[PDB]
Order: sequence, then structure tokens, then C-alpha cells
Amino acid sequence: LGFLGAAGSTMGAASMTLTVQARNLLSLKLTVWGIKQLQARVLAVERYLRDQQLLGIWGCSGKLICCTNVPWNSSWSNRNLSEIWDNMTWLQWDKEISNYTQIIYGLLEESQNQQEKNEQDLLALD
Amino acid sequence: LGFLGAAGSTMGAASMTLTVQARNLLSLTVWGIKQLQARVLAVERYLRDQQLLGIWGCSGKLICCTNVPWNSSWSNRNLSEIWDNMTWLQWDKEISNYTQIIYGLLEESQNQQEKNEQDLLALD
Amino acid sequence: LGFLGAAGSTMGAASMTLTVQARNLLLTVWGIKQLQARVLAVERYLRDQQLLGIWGCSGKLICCTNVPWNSSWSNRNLSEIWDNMTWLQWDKEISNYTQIIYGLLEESQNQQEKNEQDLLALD
Amino acid sequence: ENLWVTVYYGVPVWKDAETTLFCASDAKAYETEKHNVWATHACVPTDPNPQEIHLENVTEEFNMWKNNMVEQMHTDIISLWDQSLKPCVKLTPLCVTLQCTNVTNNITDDMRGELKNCSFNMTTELRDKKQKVYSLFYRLDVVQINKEYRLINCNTSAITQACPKVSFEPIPIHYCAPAGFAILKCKDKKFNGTGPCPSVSTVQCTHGIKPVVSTQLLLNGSLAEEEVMIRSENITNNAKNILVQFNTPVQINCTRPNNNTRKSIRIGPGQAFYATGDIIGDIRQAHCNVSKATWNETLGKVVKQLRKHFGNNTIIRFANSSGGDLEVTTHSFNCGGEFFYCNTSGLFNSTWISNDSITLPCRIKQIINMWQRIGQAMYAPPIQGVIRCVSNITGLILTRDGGSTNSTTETFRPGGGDMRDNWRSELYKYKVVKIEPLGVAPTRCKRRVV
Amino acid sequence: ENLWVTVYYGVPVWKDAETTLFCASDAKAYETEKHNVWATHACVPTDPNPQEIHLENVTEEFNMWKNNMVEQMHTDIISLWDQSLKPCVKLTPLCVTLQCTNVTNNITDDMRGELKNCSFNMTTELRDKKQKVYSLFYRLDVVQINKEYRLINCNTSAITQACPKVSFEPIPIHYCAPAGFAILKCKDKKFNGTGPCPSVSTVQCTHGIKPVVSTQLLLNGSLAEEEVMIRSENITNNAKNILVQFNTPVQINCTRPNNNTRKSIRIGPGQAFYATGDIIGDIRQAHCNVSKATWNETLGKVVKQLRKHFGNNTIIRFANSSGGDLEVTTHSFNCGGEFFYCNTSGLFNSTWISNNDSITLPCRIKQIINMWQRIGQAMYAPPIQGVIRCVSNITGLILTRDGGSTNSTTETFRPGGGDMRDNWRSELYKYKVVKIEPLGVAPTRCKRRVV
Amino acid sequence: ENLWVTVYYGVPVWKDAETTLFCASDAKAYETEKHNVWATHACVPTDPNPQEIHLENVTEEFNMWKNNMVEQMHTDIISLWDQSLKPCVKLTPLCVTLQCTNVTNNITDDMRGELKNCSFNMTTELRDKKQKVYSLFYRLDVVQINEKEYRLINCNTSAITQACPKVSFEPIPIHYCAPAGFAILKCKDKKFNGTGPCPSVSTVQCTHGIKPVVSTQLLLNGSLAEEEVMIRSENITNNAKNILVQFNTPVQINCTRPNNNTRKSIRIGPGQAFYATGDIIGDIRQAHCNVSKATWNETLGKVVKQLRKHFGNNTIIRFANSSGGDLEVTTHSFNCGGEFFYCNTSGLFNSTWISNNDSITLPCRIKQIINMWQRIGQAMYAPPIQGVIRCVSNITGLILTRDGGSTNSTTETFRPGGGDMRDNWRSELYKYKVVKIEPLGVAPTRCKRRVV
Amino acid sequence: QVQLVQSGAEVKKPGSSVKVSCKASGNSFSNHDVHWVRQATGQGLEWMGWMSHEGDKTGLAQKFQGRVTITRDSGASTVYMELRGLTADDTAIYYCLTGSKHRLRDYFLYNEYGPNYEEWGDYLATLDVWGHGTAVTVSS
Amino acid sequence: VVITQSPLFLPVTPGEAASLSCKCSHSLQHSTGANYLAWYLQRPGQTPRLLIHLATHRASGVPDRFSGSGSGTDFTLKISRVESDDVGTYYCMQGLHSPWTFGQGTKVEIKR
Ligand SMILES: *[C@@H]1O[C@H](CO)[C@@H](O[C@@H]2O[C@H](CO)[C@@H](O)[C@H](O)[C@H]2NC(C)=O)[C@H](O)[C@H]1NC(C)=O
Ligand SMILES: *[C@@H]1O[C@H](CO)[C@@H](O)[C@H](O)[C@H]1NC(C)=O
Ligand SMILES: *[C@@H]1O[C@H](CO)[C@@H](O)[C@H](O)[C@H]1NC(C)=O
Ligand SMILES: *[C@@H]1O[C@H](CO)[C@@H](O)[C@H](O)[C@H]1NC(C)=O
Repeated sequence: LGFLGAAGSTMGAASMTLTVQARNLLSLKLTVWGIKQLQARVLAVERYLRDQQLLGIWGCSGKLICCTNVPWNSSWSNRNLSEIWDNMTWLQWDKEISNYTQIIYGLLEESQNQQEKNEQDLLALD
Repeated sequence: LGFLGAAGSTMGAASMTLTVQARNLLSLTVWGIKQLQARVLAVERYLRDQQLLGIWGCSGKLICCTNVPWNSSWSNRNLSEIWDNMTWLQWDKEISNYTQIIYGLLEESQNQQEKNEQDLLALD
Repeated sequence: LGFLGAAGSTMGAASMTLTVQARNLLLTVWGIKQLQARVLAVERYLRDQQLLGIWGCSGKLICCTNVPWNSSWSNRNLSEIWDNMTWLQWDKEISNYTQIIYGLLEESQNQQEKNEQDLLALD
Repeated sequence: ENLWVTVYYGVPVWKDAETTLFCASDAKAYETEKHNVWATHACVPTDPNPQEIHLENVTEEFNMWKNNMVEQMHTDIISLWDQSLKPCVKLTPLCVTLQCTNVTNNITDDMRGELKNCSFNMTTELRDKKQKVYSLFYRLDVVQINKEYRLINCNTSAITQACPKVSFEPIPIHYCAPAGFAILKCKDKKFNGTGPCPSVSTVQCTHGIKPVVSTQLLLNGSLAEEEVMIRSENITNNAKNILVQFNTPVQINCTRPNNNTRKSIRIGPGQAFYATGDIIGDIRQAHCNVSKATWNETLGKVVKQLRKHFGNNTIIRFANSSGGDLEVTTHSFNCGGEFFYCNTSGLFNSTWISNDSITLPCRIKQIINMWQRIGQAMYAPPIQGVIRCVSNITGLILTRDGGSTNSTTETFRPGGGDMRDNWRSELYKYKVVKIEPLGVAPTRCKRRVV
Repeated sequence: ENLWVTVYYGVPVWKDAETTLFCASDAKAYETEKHNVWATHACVPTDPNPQEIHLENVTEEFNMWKNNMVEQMHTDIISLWDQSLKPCVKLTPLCVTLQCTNVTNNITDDMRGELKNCSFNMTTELRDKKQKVYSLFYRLDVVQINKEYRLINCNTSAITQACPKVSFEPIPIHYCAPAGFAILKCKDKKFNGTGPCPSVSTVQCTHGIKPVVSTQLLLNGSLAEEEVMIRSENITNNAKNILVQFNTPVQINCTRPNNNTRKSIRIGPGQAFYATGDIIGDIRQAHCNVSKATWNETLGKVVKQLRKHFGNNTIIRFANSSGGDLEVTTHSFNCGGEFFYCNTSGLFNSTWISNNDSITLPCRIKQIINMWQRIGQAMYAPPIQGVIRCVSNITGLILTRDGGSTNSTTETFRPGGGDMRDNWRSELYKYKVVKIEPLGVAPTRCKRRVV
Repeated sequence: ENLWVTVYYGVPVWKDAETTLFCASDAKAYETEKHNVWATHACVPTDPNPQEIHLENVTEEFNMWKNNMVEQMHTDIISLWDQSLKPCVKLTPLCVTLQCTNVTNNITDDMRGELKNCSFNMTTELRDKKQKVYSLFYRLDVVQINEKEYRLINCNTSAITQACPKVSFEPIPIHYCAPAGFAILKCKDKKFNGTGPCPSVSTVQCTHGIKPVVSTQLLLNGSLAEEEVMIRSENITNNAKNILVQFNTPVQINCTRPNNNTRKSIRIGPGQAFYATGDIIGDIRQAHCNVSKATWNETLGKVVKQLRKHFGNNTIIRFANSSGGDLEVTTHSFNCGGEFFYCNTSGLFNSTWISNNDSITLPCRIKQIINMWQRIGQAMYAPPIQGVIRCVSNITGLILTRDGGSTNSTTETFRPGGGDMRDNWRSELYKYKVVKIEPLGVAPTRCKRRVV
Repeated sequence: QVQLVQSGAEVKKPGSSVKVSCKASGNSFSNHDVHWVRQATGQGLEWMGWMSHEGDKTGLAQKFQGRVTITRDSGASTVYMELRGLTADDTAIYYCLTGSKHRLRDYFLYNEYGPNYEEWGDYLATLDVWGHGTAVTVSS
Repeated sequence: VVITQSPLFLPVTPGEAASLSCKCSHSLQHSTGANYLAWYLQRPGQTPRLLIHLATHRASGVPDRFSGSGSGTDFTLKISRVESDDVGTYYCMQGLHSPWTFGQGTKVEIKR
């Protein structure tokens, strides 16, 4: 399939094209065309690197699919999880939870990964 | 002990110098402008290889076992013959004409499926 | 909970702020200089992450390796190493053995254990 | 039993955002010749398979006149133009006064005075020597100081002319979003400029768009798929431009019937200057020809589409330009490497109510001010021989006279002298959003206890 | 049983290092209007919420005259100034010979000989026609040919000036840390230029620092927290400039009481040039006001501070300037878009021993400028119309200590040290750029789990 | 036997590729003295001990003249020359009409007419004053205005600027270094043919220094042939290709410009310093060069011995001076001491060879304006240099052309030619080839991944 | 000696115009400046006008503005002078004579990217060999 | 600028030296130090002939009995041993300032 194939597919149906979406995440000399192309390569490099940094901080690196154990207070949504999966796109999902995102980033970092490195240190104590 | 030292060794003996070869993969004057260009080129190709490594899931590994089989139409030598008597160099010449097929097969037939299966295993 | 706040604690207590420290790691003269600075920052971060990936503790703020360090570099009890010196001054102490540590931690353990992990996966 | 939120990666995400677009040209076809003004020395070759896929079950918000890629287009094209202009020769010496005459060579009676034989005591290769050189000039490039003529653009920014080897013929340029970004296009053939698009598709790179330069009607553009379309972000605002896009082309010829002859003189060392040589034969006007019956049938179709936005039996009339700067006053375009201006008043002399070719005179200017900028000026190199041009009319840019009463007797006029709307005409179908592969969702797992 | 080493990443390292400072601006508040040399019309805006972080239990070492952000920003400023001047048009034809005469009538008796009226043989924008134009010139800007006069710099590098709409007013600048790099600051209210600081703090990104150019007096500087600080590389060595920093501001007023006008001149096709038109009203010398009592008490505090390194009975004497190049003889500043040169010898005619309300100084205007110590570049000050008036804070001094002074008595000082490197040190002395090495090793009880 | 493929990374792969070279110098040794064109303001310092590494059991191919470092570096020096000459002033005013005289004072009779004393009407730095200024000029750089009035030879050509004299033209070794993910293949064969595989191979991260020597007929300061004098060309049968020759042992050549030059400074405009040659002290003597004879016979005889391998080795082999044309290939040029020389090597090729006192002196010409490289769109004026110029240099190779029309495999002839600097740069860079490491790979194995 | 030819003596009515002709062998007008001078018996010489040898400049004494015009044939082999409004007091002897002048830059301005702005002027050196002259008189 | 000549006429005894003078409103020297003055003698019925030029030297072929002097605004032409063939009218020429004019003239005749 081509890029962005899962745009109208349901949330569960969109999980099949994650590799397809990730395939293109990264793909005188003073002429302005070359200047622009250098700028673009730098920008793409920076964005890909930041995404990989965030994934590595959350510890599910190397995975299109992972599952954390962090809870959440359900005021952020209004519906059944299977409904989330089936009766809208990611786009309506994102518009629905566009405003707790920073909270989610902070909680995924602290409430899980810091605590988990704490238990793994406790384990390494032996 | 040197860089690229496996060029005259067999595929089997080549695995000792993978680290020695991976050591240097990353490390208004026109000269300075060219310096900037070279730095950018090296950075982007290093990220190319790491993106491939990460999408396939051998991140942090130079050698890595797979679940991908292959059709033997691609090579017609016994494994001892190819590993113990063929340079990795001539082998690359031999295998150069299917690499896109191996890349697609590796990227989807096993990795996406195994990530989904890890999810399924996690659910319970 | 401020950035670089762990330098005010012992090096044993400094490990709590590691996530805090890792967060911010990413045609005029000012524009050219901005380009140069961004490229330099990217190069520095990627060189560090190259180290992390080569030694296999990448994506981990904490990692215990199998190489033994060798006591002549600092003959001290681990407890007063941890609860007295800050990481700044202990790094100052451990500053010229860094390349040797890099080489040993590269060759003696990682590449080898990798060869035996391929050997184990053979069966 | 309670659910916990999982983290996903690779989930396709869209955020309305902007980045600099890639350069892309078809297989670097320009590289065979040195070189095009826009294509220049090098650009990224196009992908041999610019694959696009229709998006099932997706409607997307599109906003013409709000996309910033058109401003990137404007800026990048100005940058390329100045980049090509830079390694060329200044002609500040030409401000010396010129003794001129009203020369004719079997001229037609309708151009008498349009050409002037001007000479000046000029510059030599050697600083201590002077020589007298003459060349033929159009009257509209010169001006009486108080006969003696001075070229018109010496009380403004300096004039530069060199580098004839570059090519002014448009080349289609493809644009690709940066990795981590995607291109979205509307599959609805009848789509507005703005609003939801019911049928959508995404592509790695946009199609080819030629950097056509026009002021009154569109050229070389894409045809409307089914019917003539009219766009404006707010039709009620008369100060805003009205887009017209044809579904069927309108062929147009334009020529300068005479050969041109060229002479070259040296300002100094490495200062090559090209001048118009004496012109032989009967001297005639540059002109354009268009078929009458087609010019109706497209105009009538335009009126039929036009009546959709107004009440029935509304009287519709066209008239000749209200005046202003010559660039918006007359239709201007470049073909054969040379700039043209034509009196398009003839083809708007009609009215519309409820229920074989046209010939247009044209004018030539050589001292040209790019876009609306005043800080630069250049001389057009003479183009040898008879220029012959075959081109397609694919749309028009109109303005609506304000006022009136009772919502009737609407009258239209050429306008919109900004080429921003020229590139909008092609770019309107496309948007670029930002993809963040990350996602979250509740699930039934817990990370295995270790 | 025996301990093994473990890998710690993210641990905070301090390593002495240098990288290029990242430009920054306060939310691009100026971007609404054009144009500014020190702002380039834009830099990367910054949030109003950088959070200084205290480093409890932490001391660290500073070394002024050895830190490098100073000269880094020095070449930054040279580059920015050259970049701003580059698009502007050259003024090379101007030094054709000039016939001149003295300005007469409607003048102050103390102006005699200051201004000169000269004419040109200079041509039209048309290369084949000539014209005669005139302008008002300061005496200091022009020199006799052997009355006839010539512009002084046409036996050095050429003079260029245009782009008058671009303002020279300074802007807050943040030299803001690149990623993986930090900025740390000493919290001690009184601190030597060198040595450890008992209490230190770090910031992600620097405070607003002004690019102002001043010769003899520190202007718009940050106030000293408690007392007038004296700093130098070595007090015993007389080749090192002595830094003086105020803990209290000293207001100074300056103006050009002359109502000025401007005439636009066309020399080439499309190259506008500006000349000083005839002044309206009587001519009056530009002058500056400072408060008498404030100056006296401030210098009393200064001499009290000076007594700390010296014998308590040493006589503190201040002296008239030493001479030399005008830019080190007189105090100079650019406020209001125009340059000045003022007689500060009045401010330093006093002596100090153990145990009406304002002061006015005659001042000078020069429109031909050699910025920094460069010889290869020169520019013309555009005329500015009407009366200019500037109010500013005097915040410090740049002094030199005379030689001799045998038997440890009667120390004297004179203004000097025209290097703006010292000014920029005087502001930037709080900061040091350091390197964060997140990785590290340590012993532990972890021995790797089998398989 | 149901094997599965397995991913390997870091495995040794070459791929023929071209990328930009990395500037390098040993510890930036040029910083000791300013200022040099070829070292520029700055370049990356390099370790004084690059780790050369012998690839055992290795053979690989070096297709010479297909290698792109030469063209890339050709563009690099063209750009560097342009950037070094950009800041410094232009010299359009000089070629107003010249009144010249006929130098006969303290002159050697073999050189009459080589130098002209010319005067002219350039202005001062003042825009409304002129000055009478005189200077001497070599006859090669001027022409008569009519069939006398004189003008500078290159004004009806492109623009002319002065090489501002603060920066020297001396060559400095330049190190070319591989970008990350690349290596520089180097042959070890001592007799290695320009094409074909090399039996023993080594690679380096970073190469040694090569002087950007500018010469037209003789290879200067080059690396010596490792074992014997040797000859290369793309195809010896095609006489249109230049014949490369490398000397086994160097031949020292002495060159001086024996006269005291004096220099004077002239103001052209504000900030425009100009230099011209003042009156010369002592009797004027033609510049010349010195070379040994029996050694010239020795090198040429060795050349004949190696030439006989590509022909019937009873053939007659003869040399003669160039066929004419532009002096840039008709005459040998070198820049020692920062000044341009053209020397008549016609005597070096006056000999014949058949089957089975100690020194030679050569006259030399002097020019000040130069059409550098093969470009015709610029002309530049070198500064006059005071005193007596002196150069000592090594002669390390030859570039030749072979006359066509030869029949019956006899009487093979040669002339100097092929003055394109590319050939010198090939002769220096022939040991190297940029290559791509592709660390990723796959291979079959008995490993099956663990079940999820 | 370049031979010079002048018109013969003529009598003209008051208030009417008169014209004269002038010649020089060898077409020497291209190299010598054309000049005119009038003198009455017992009175000093009076300069009337001049042409440059290039034929690019003409001039007159301020007493004769609007009354004298100077013309020459193609190739400048002859030169002509026309007088208008003669009265009885205009009777005198009218002369031809060639001349030589000095051409010097009176002002100048070097131009880096253009021609030097120049102001040139003509400075007559001396009066060359005179012609035999022409006599014109006015009577009823 | 104006020129005057004196005396208007000068009777002379044969064989005795005589002189003529002419003065002008502006000095006849040039910034280069050159003087532009020429004296001419016309014999009645003959065209004038150059006698001295540039106020420094006699014209070629002029008898050595002729001489000149003066500077600034004043100049004189002195002739020694007057003989009858010098009788005529004399004029001094001014060559510095346009327009260039002759002096009013002096006439020399034999006394009777
Ligand atoms: C114009 O002012 C200048 C000074 O501003 C006067 O210059 C004087 O010139 C004379 C003669 O060259 C010198 O002896 C004096 O020493 C000069 N004075 C100074 C202060 O240097 C000049 O005389 C004035 N001219 C007029 C007409 O007043
Ligand atoms: C989610 O739960 C609601 C409420 O019990 C139910 O009506 C709905 O069918 C569920 N969603 C799906 C997709 O089954
Ligand atoms: C100058 O010398 C050359 C030969 O050296 C000769 O041809 C030429 O005529 C000489 N010129 C003069 C003016 O003697
Ligand atoms: C040139 O070469 C041969 C040997 O190389 C030598 O014997 C011969 O005599 C030489 N010619 C001269 C003139 O010495």
C-alpha cells in the first residue's frame, strides 16, 4: 500500500500500515536550491531524531507497538474503548485529546520510566 | 587489527572486525562550506543506517537473528562454501540484485507482524 | 527539581535528576551562525547516541556492564565515593582513564558476548 | 480489570503545518542544456513512480488563499531570479544622453515613431578613448529629458543586462514534502477553493507546475476536469480577485513578424553588451491571434457558470481596463525569451443577457521591472529572427466593479496584477500536514512484572 | 563479591569548553518596524520564562580575561556591523576637491571655526552632466588640501554610507546555550574577576545584554549589587585596564540643541545621498549634564574602594586624559543615531586624601567614523534632523593606573583602554559556558544476569 | 536444513562512489607564517601519523583517469584561486595609451627589446587630479596600439586585477581525507599499471600531502617512481591521449631571476595601493635555469628502455621541441618564488635514440599578466618582487605526446604537450580511490528466532 | 605656403546682407582653424569669428551676434561667411586667415565604471598666414 | 580685459633708438609662468608681420635692433637705431584670455 493508507481506516484497522508510514520518516554549490535542500534535510533529520529521542525516553524504542502500564483519569475521553477503535479516525481522536498531550508526555515519562529504573536498580542490588 | 581488515578474509572471519569498521562510520571560506556539507552528509547517512536498523529492530546490534526465510534462487552455494571460502565482498556482488526484495520482506513479513504479535501476547 | 540541580548533591544522589538533564539535549550572519549551532548540537547529540548504541545501553539512562574496572585508577570504597564526591570532581579524577575505559568496555565485553549470543542462537 | 493507556508508534497523524518544499524535476531533463533560469545547475530528480493513493473514507479541510506554499513559491522564484541575475553585467554606463531620430525602414503607418535610432558617444575598451555607436530602440523604453532621449529607468534602481545563455522557458517543477510530512490533494473535480473535500488522495510529490508569468489571463495551466470553475474566497468583496479556470483550452498564437538583428559592443574588459542591430524588411507590429467562435463558446460557458452565484436574469458585461501601471493595464507574458504587452480590450467588448479569428496588436518593452519590485531593473537581450509562439489559454483573473444596486448589471474587468493568484490557480489542490507517528490508547495489558 | 563497574548516563558533568553562542531576542518585540543593525530585524525569539537554578553546596571557578564568549561576541558584532553596512551604497566620489569658507552669523561665540560650508564640482546622475551642490561640514571631518579642503579619509580606505532608515539603537540580546551545553553564574554579590565563587547558579539562557558602544564610561550596565567593584587582570601591572562598576546609577543628559535639516542628493542613477542642510536658529555647542554632588559622592565611594588594595594613606589623584587618538582621548557614544566626543577632563580634575547642582561638558561631533581599530573600512554619519536628546545611566568606568608612584604613595589614574572587549567583559563577567557529558561509569553490585 | 537469513551489520562492503573530499593538513602547520593561498585562512588539522593498514589476501581494481578526485580537486583549486583573488583590487585603469621607450641602459645585447619603459595618464586618488606615472614592463605583456603607441595586451579580453601581494603563492602539502563512512583505497604494487587490479592493497582514512604544483611540461616536486621510470596513458595506441612519465630518481634544476628588481607604490584611489617595477640595479641579465647533462642522458635513456616495451624494441625513438601554438603548452612554466617563468626547453629534446660540460642552461621568459588555468574570462597581474629570485626544485616526471602517421612500427617520435593541469593531478592522485562502506548485510544460518 | 582665395570687392546697399567666399589649396581647413577679421582704415583689427579645424565649433564676437553665419562645403574645401544688416559704417576690409589652437581638458572626473566626465576647451595658439582679404562697402 | 597703447604716434629722428609701450587691465603672465604677447608691425600697404612673441624672444628673421621688456600689466617694445623702413603702425597681441584683442596701436613716422 501507499503512504497514509490508514487515514480513513478505523483505529484498529490503522495498525496494519505503521511500517508503511514509518518507511519514509527520513526519506557554485551556494545556489539557493541547494541552500533550501540542505535546510530541508537538516529539518527532517532534527524531527526524526526528536521523535526517536521521545520514544527512547519512554523505553519502547524499536517498537511500532508497545504497551505501558500508566493509568489515566477518564475525563479526557467520553466513550468505550472499542468505540474509540471503531467509530472515528485518529484525527477526531487527536482533536478530542489535543489538550492533555503535555500531561500525557510528562506522566508517561515520570510515573513509569523513572519508577521502573528505580525497581531495576533495586533488582541490580543483588 | 586494522580498519576494513576483513576485505581479504572469508565471510566467517569477517565478523571479528565489524566493530573496528564501525568505529569510524561517524567520526565564509569554500573549504568550510564543504566541511559543513561533508558533516551533514555523514550525519544523514549514519541516520540512514540507524533508521534501517531501528525499523528492523536490531538496534544496538551489528549481528542479529531473523525469522525471515529466503528462496534459494538467490544463491546456489553450500553454506560452508559461501561462508568459509567467499569474501563478503564478492558475496555482495552476488547478492546485489535482490536487496530491495530482502529489505521489503524483512521490513514487513516479520517485523510488523512480530510487533503485532508482541501486542497480542501482552494483552493477556 | 531544576536543571543541573544534582551537582548540589552527592554523586550517589545525583542519579535522580538524570531525566531532567537529558530533556534539553535537543541570509544574515545570525542565520548562518544559527545553522552552524544547530548542526553542532545535532552532531554532539548523535555522537553521544552513537556511543550509547555501540555499547548497547542505548535508550537507557542506567545500565550495568560486565567489564571490571581496575582498582589502580581510584583505590576508594564505593560508599565514600558515592556519598562524598560530586560527579564533577570524581569525573575530574577519572578524566585520563576515559579512553582506556572506552576501549575495554568496547572490545572485552560487547563484541565478544555478541559472538557468543550468535553462538547460542545457533542452537 | 480496569483499562490502562498503551503507547503506539507509527500511527498516521496530520497537523496543519508548513515546511520548505523539496526541489524536484523530471529526471533532471534540463541537465542536457546549460541552463534554465529556474532549474539552474542542479536539482533532485523526480521519483520514477510518483505514486498516489486515494484515501478511503477521508474528507479533509482545504483552504485556498491560506496555504503558505504559494508564498514560498513567490519567495523562491524571486530568489532564483536574482540568483541568475547576480553574475551578470551592470549597465549604469547607459544613462548617458542619446541623440535619437524617428527612423523608418518601409514601416507600416501604425507604428511610425514606435522605434528610435539612438546614438551616444559611449565607452571604449580603453578609458582614454570614446566612440560613437547607434542601436534601435522602442520609444516606450526611453524618455525626453526636457531630440535627445534618456532611457526611462535611470531615475530608479540601476539596470543590468548579461547572461543570455540562460533559458526563460518554463520547466515543470515538482515539490515533495520533507520526510515526516505529507502532501494531500482533493479528488473532487468540482471542489471549491475552501471547505471539506469529499474525495481525497495523498502523493509523495505534487505534479509539475510551470513558473508561468502572466498578468491578465492564465497560460500553460492545468485544465478544469469537467466544467469551467470560478473561485474567490469571498465573492462579496470586490477588491478581491476572481479566479477563472477553463475546462477546454483556448489556443493563441503570438509573433513578431520581422527578423531581429543583433550587435555587441564592449563597455570595457569583460563587459559584453548586446544591442539591437538595424532591422531589414517591412517593419510590422507584434500581434496575437485567437479564434472568434471559441472565444464566445468559452465566454458563454463562463457566464453560465457565473450565473450560479447571482440571481437569474442578471445582466453581465465586460469592458476595457480602467488603467494604471502598464503591467496590469495590458496583458504581459514572455515567450521566445522576450517580453510582450497586448491591448486585450477587443475581446471584452460584449454583453450577456438571459436566454474566424481575432487579431490583437501587441507591444514590446526591453527595460522591465520584475514583479512589483522597484529596486531592480534589467534590459532584455534581443532575440534573433521571427519569434513564433503557440500557447494555450487555461484561465483568466477578473475583478468586479463595485457599487450598483438591486444586485443586477454586474460588470467585470481584468485585474489581480499579483501573480500570487497565478500560482494559486495550480497550487489550490494541495496541503501539507505534520505526521507524529506516536499515539496512545487504553488497552487490557499490563507490563509483565519482573 | 567483588564490585563491577556500571554505566550511568545523564550524570551532570562540568567541562571547560567553548561553543558558538546561539543568538536570541526578547520575543521579537521590535519586528513590527524597520530597521535595526543590532537586531538584523529579527533573531530567534525566546520565552519570558527561563528559570535560574540555584546550585546549593556548589562552588566553581571563574577566570576573567580568559573567558571566550567575550571575543566570540566581539567578532559577532564586527560581522553584524559589516553585514549591515554591506547592502548600502559607497560614497567614493565625495572627495573631489572642495572650495570652502567659514560659517558666519547666527552663531555662538564659542562655535567660531567649528563648521564649514563647502561646494562641489560633483556631477549629475547623468554621466555627461555636472552640477554644483553644497553642504555643511564639521571642521574635524575635513582637512586642507595644502581655502580648499578634502575629506580626511581619501588617503586611507574608502567611505561608504546609505540605509539611513536603519536604526543604531541597541536591543537586548541573549547568547543562549546550545543543546548539551549550559550557562552558569556566580551568585556572590561581590566577586573577583577570578577565583572560585562560594554560591553559584545556572540558567538555560542568558540575560539581556546591550551592544552599546562607549569609550570612557560604562553605560546601561547592570548595577553592582552592593558596592563599587574594582576588577582587573592584575592591579600591580599598569598595562591592564582597571574596571570600575557602579552600584548606583549616575544620570547623564546630552543633547544637540541645534535644529538640523537634511538635503537628499542624487549622485548616481538611483543612489540617494544625504547632506546636512542649513541649520535653523543659532548654533550651540553640544553638551552633556551630570549631577555634581552625585559625581562627587560616587568618586568618594570609588576612592574608598581603591584604598583596599593600597596603603590607607595613599593619595588618590585623577587626571586629565593622556591624549592620543581622539576615540581614547574623549568619551564617545552613539545614542540618538549620531556619534559624540565629549571632554571628560572636567569630571576627573580632583584629588582625594585620607580622613550649581550639575556639571556640563563641551562635546564634539564627528560624522566620519573608523569603528573599532579597523583601517580598511570607514563610513559617514547620516544627518539627523532637529534636536536630539539622550538620557542614560553611567554605570562604570574604565581606568588605567600610571607608572612610577614610588614609595607606595600618591596613586594616580587616567581614563583609557579604548578596547570594547573590556566593556563586554564588564557585562558578561557573570557567565561561563560548560560542557555536559551525560555518560559515566561507577562500581556497583550488579553482575550481569546470565542469559 | 530449512535455514533462515540473518541480519549482519558492520560487514565489509565496498561500493564505487564519489563524494566531496575533506580538507586536511598536518596540525595546521601553515599557521607558523601568514599568509598562503593554497592553505587558505583555515583548514582541519590532521594527526601526523595516519594509520596505514595493509589489506592482506586482497586484490582490487584502480581504473585510472576514471577517478573523480582529480576533477573535484580541479574545481577546488579553481574556486580557491578565485576566492583568494576576489578581495583584492581591480586594475582596469592601467591600459590608457602608453608612451614607451627603448631600454638600452646596462642591458645585455642578447635581450634587447624585452623590457619597455612606458608612461601614461592615469589619475591619482583625487577624482579631479591626474599624475604622470612611469614603469618598466616586459614586452610579452604589451602590444602596439597601431602599426609607437602601446597598450596592455589583455584589455580587449576580460577584466584585469592585481594579485595583492600579502598572500604568497607557494604550494603547501594538501591532505585529502575520507568523509565518515568512507575509506581511501590505496594500491601497494610497485609497478602498478594505471588500469587493472592491484595485487596487494592498503587503505587509509586520510591521505598524505600533495603540493598543488602548477607546471606545463615538466612534473615538479612530485613523488618519485618507486622502483623504475615508468609511463602511463589511457591507450598508447591513441596519440590524442597525453603520455605520462614518472622519474625514478629526481633531477635537480636551479633557476634564478638574476637581476635586482626595485618596487614602487602608487595610489590609484582611496584604499587602492598599486605596485610597479622600478629601475633595475646592475646590468640586466636574462633569467635562466640549470640542469645536469649526463643525468639528462641517463633519465632519457631509461625512458627509452621503458618505451621499448610497448613497441618493437628495435625502433628508432626521437624527441623534438613542441609543435608550436599557445606558449602555455609551447613553453614550460613554473611559479617559484611567487613569480611566473616560461623557459625554452627546446634544448632538452634535441637527441635521437637507436637500438643497442656537465650542465645545461635554458633561457626563460617573464610575464606579469596571466591567463590562469585555461579560462579566458579573467586576467591577473602578479606583483613585482624585489631582489633576485631563486628556485631549487626536483624534476620528477614528464608529460608527452606522440606524433601520428607512424608506419611499419619504426621511428617513434615524441613532443612535450598536454599542458592541462588535470594530468599532473592524476600523476599525483593515481594511488587512491574513494569507496563506500555498506555495513548492513544478511546471510543464511541455522538460527531460528525465539518464539514470541 | 597654402594658397588662400577670397571674394572680390563688392558694393552693397544700406540695410542689406552681404556674403563672401573663401578657399585654401590642399583642403587645409581640416588642419587649420578658420578665422575672420575686419578692419577699417586708421583703426585697429577686429575679430569676427572662427571655426575649428574639425568644423565642430563655431563662435562670434558679441558685436556680431544675430548678424553673421558661417558655412563650409562638404569636405571643408571652402568656407563661407554671411553678413546681415550692413550700413555705411560697416565699410571696411574683411580678411581670411587660417589658425591653430590648443585643445585641453578644462575639467575632468575619473569614472570607475563609465567614461571620464570631461570638459574640453579650445585655446587659439596664433594667427596663421593671412589671406589677401576682401573689401566691402555700403553706399546708395 | 582691455588693452591700451602709448604713444599714439612717435616722431623719430633717423638713427636714434625709440620705444613703444602697451598696457592691459590684467597681468599677462600665466600660472605656468608663460607670457602670451606678440608685437606686430604693418607697413602701409602690407600685412602685419610678427616682431616679438611671448614677450621674451624675437621672431625668426626679425632684426636684432628690436627688443622688448615689461611684465605683469606693463610691457614695452624698444627698437634701436631707427631706420626709415620701420615706418608704419604697430600693435601688441594678447593671448591669455578669450576674446583675444589687439591694442589700439602706435604709429612710427620719420620726424619732419
Ligand atoms: C576660518 O577658521 C579657521 C580656523 O577654524 C581659521 O584658520 C586660521 O588660518 C590662519 C591662516 O592660515 C592661521 O594662521 C591660523 O592659525 C588658523 N587658525 C586656527 C585656529 O588654526 C581661518 O583664518 C578662518 N577664516 C576666516 C576668513 O575667518
Ligand atoms: C461500548 O459500550 C457501550 C455501553 O455499554 C455499548 O453500547 C457499545 O456497543 C460499546 N462499543 C462497542 C464498539 O461495542
Ligand atoms: C626598441 O628595440 C627593438 C629591438 O630591441 C626595436 O625593434 C625597436 O625599433 C626599438 N625602438 C626604438 C624606438 O628604438
Ligand atoms: C646522451 O646520452 C647517452 C647516454 O645516456 C650519452 O652516451 C650521450 O653521449 C649523451 N649525449 C651527450 C651530448 O653527452
